[PDB]
Amino acid sequence: VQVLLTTIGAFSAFGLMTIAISTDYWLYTRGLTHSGLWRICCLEGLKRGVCVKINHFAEYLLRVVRASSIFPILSAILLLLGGVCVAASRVYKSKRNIILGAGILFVAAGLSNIIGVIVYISANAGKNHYSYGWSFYFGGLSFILAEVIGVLAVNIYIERSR
Amino acid sequence: GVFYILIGGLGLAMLVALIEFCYK
Amino acid sequence: LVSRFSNEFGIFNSLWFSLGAFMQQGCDISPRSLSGRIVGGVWWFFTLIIISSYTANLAAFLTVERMVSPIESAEDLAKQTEIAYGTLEAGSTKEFFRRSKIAVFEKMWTYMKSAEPSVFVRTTEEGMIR
Amino acid sequence: SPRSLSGRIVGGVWWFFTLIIISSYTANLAAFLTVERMVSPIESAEDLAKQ
Amino acid sequence: PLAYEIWMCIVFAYIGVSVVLFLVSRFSNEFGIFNSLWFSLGAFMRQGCDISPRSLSGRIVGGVWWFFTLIIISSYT
Amino acid sequence: NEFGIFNSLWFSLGAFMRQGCDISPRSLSGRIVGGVWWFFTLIIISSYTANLAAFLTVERMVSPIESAEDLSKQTEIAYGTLDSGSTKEFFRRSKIAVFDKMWTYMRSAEPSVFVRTTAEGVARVRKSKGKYAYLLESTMNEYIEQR
Amino acid sequence: AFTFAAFCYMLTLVLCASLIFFVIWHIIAFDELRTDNIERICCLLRKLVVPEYSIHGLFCLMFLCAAEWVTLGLNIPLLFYHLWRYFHRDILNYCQKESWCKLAFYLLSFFYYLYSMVYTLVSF
Amino acid sequence: KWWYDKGECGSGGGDSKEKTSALSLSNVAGVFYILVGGLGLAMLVALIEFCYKSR
Ligand SMILES: O=c1[nH]c2cc(C(F)(F)F)c(N3CCOCC3)cc2n(CP(=O)(O)O)c1=O
Ligand SMILES: Oc1nc2ccc(-c3c(Cl)cccc3OC(F)(F)F)cc2[nH]1
Ligand SMILES: CCCCCCCCCCCCCC
Ligand SMILES: CCCCCCCCCCCCCC
Ligand SMILES: CCCCCCCCCCCCCC
Ligand SMILES: CCCCCCCCCCCC
Ligand SMILES: CCCCCCCCCCCC
Ligand SMILES: CCCCCCCCCCCC
Ligand SMILES: CCCCCCCCCCCC
Ligand SMILES: CCCCCCCCCC
Ligand SMILES: CCCCCCCC
Ligand SMILES: CCCCCCCC
Ligand SMILES: CCCCCCCC
Ligand SMILES: CCCCCCC
Ligand SMILES: CCCCCCC
Repeated sequence: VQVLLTTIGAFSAFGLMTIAISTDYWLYTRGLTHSGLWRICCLEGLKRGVCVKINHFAEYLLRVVRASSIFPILSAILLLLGGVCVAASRVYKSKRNIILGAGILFVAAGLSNIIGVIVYISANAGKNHYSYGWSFYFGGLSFILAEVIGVLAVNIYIERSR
Repeated sequence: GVFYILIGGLGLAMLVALIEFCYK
Repeated sequence: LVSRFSNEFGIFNSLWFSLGAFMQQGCDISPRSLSGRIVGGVWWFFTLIIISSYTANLAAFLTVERMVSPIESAEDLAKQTEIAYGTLEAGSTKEFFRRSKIAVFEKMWTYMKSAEPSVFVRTTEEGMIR
Repeated sequence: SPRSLSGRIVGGVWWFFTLIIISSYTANLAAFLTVERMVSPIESAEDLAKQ
Repeated sequence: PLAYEIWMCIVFAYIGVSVVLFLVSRFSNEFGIFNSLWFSLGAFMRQGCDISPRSLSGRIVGGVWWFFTLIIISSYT
Repeated sequence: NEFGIFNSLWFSLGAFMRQGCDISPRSLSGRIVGGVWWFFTLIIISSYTANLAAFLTVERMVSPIESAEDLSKQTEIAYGTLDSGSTKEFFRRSKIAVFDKMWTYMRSAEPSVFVRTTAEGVARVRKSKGKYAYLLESTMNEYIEQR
Repeated sequence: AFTFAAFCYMLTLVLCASLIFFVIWHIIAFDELRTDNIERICCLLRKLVVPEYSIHGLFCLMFLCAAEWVTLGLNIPLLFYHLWRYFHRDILNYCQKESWCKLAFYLLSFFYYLYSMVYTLVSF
Repeated sequence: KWWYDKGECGSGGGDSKEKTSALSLSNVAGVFYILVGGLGLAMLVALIEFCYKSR
């Protein structure tokens, strides 16, 4: 039962996190122009449809991380590396040690996912009422489902050893 | 707000106790 | 994940211990390993900083709220520039302010003489609703 | 921890005493640093005339 | 620092939380009517609690009451 | 009572963070250290909370500079003057060391710190947050400040 | 608004619900004895009756400090019945009628706190 | 009269000192960064201890 709830979760967390970083509908500011991750597409900006890329230019280390969004992407890279580790349960089975290697990547992506928001909120503010769009809440599901998949992958490793 | 949170927590705990008692 | 490599630190007791550590109330259980103790200490530092900052910010909010002074005298209204004060467009008040040779009223007259918004209203009811 | 009933009363009253003392000490020390930081030396003639 | 209407609400909430914890620990750790008053008193005064609730429906009361005494004390200070 | 080099560290960390200690020292010479460390961490945390509350309550923003002889030693803020006028001619033929250093810095400065008109000067002053300073007459300075 | 009596009416809803389970567990114990080990059926009844009477003692105490004397009158006759049992410490047909009224009384008064509390909160 | 009286700004009005801004994550992230770093270091030292115990 739990052996199948992990492979379906890896493809439901990686395929869901790659969408949150793709579509630029994270933040809604004010004309009302919806924001994004790498570029914002303006609306009601003296033009019908305009979408231009943002220009970000020892505090310079935070600007490059916000521009080169590696933390919200590194979590997706670890989700696919852990998604193929649990896929190694059929081929080259009876190892009882490759499942533990997936429980580390499933939680290491959650640490790099919460960080990708701290560098995004601190750089956002750095009156004007701004809200979070539906595309920003998708990334939140990429962290909750990253912990349920991190508790279900290690629990199997404990049962296999016991 | 903290009093509302306290009351809600007490109600949820009573409901969970009911569920765990009816589980047996 | 750390305290279950292969103790009493499952998935249900870990949440309880971390919740007790965040509230600075403590629990009967404690991490026995080294990395678990590191996690506990880092979480303790984080929650201590958070609670101290929250208490300090609440105290500052309450002190700033208690240290307020409403505008009562004309000298307080002349110094305070956040509220724009105006009078009738054509009346006795404007004629009195135009011929008031008092330092308290002269600054008010020079402030009301040059202003981007409307500092003079024709009808007293319009000024009232404004 | 006190196991008896009256022993728990001693601990309970002592806990209420040390809570008020520590809270009053922290609140008073915050008032000392705030009043000390909110000071203004006499610089202009208008400040000297009022003071 | 706290109005007299809050002090009357804290005592009845303290006893109210205590009697509920005793009822939760009854349907099933002793947590009698006496130990629950001691645990709630040790949790309100920021002191180290002697024991912790074992069941989930008992842990909810402990964590919620811990958040209550944290906000009240922080607001009082 | 074991209280090894690890358990002692854990107990001290639990006592510093106001958390519930796992065990207590059995001997008197350990209880003394425990109580002293408890008092120390209590005083430290109380003082930290008091200072953090005093910070957010009232603010005291000080200027990064106080005179001309001070900015000539830090050399962190690029200050500019008028292109041709009284200030430039005064800084050119200056016998004092401070104004001579200011002039020899303003001469070899990239980009050009000299400004044609005073309007562009005050515009650059308002634009640059803390990396520009203009040297004009005191009367015009006070007038611009009062505008 | 926010009054001390409004908060007292909120704690009753959480506490009166627990008193409902006691009178419900009572009719189950009487139903088992009617069909028919006998010590466990009555000794447990002695253990459940004490908290039921002590919890109601808070209902008569919370409203006393809440100045809601209009509600206290609806709970004083209930506390007076507990004094009769405390003083003296077939019977099956008598105790059965003495327990069905508890379920109805602990439920009709339960809806009062569900409505009298609203009569003070939203009435700000 | 001609320089200070005919001014556009007042010291009393500018020094409001009311309605201080609520604390945001802009200055609290320093502790979250340290928390995440400590979690990572603890996971790393746990993995290292496990690898050493296995050998
Ligand atoms: O003799 C006069 N008698 C006035 C009597 C009144 C009042 F009785 F209070 F109505 C008023 N108002 C007070 C405030 O503004 C609206 C009406 C103004 C008067 N004026 C000034 P004017 O109306 O500008 O000529 C006179 O010169
Ligand atoms: O890639 C992403 N990982 C995420 C993790 C959490 C959230 C989030 C949610 Cl789900 C609700 C409310 C606030 C949130 O973010 C916060 F920083 F807490 F403000 C968004 C995320 N996006
Ligand atoms: C529980 C132990 C926490 C230790 C935290 C150490 C943080 C060090 C930060 C150094 C910042 C230096 C800025 C100049
Ligand atoms: C640990 C429990 C302490 C209880 C202290 C109660 C003090 C009551 C004081 C009442 C003062 C009334 C003034 C009008
Ligand atoms: C929220 C309260 C739910 C109560 C459900 C009770 C179900 C009882 C089922 C057995 C009844 C036996 C009657 C003799
Ligand atoms: C950035 C270029 C590709 C944009 C793709 C948008 C896909 C939206 C899918 C919405 C699903 C709810
Ligand atoms: C400015 C160019 C942006 C390109 C973004 C590519 C994102 C690829 C994500 C792949 C995740 C597996
Ligand atoms: C099992 C208990 C989980 C924590 C529930 C209470 C947490 C403190 C109050 C939070 C209110 C938002
Ligand atoms: C046995 C220990 C007695 C208490 C000694 C330390 C008390 C805290 C510091 C008091 C300094 C005056
Ligand atoms: C949404 C499916 C994945 C899209 C990206 C594919 C790889 C692109 C590499 C530049
Ligand atoms: C075995 C079930 C574990 C569930 C963990 C949930 C964490 C949010
Ligand atoms: C488990 C024993 C409960 C006793 C309650 C006494 C109330 C005064
Ligand atoms: C009782 C054991 C002490 C070990 C000390 C190690 C210091 C690095
Ligand atoms: C998935 C692991 C569940 C552990 C439960 C411990 C009570
Ligand atoms: C008995 C309930 C256990 C829940 C474990 C996951 C929170």
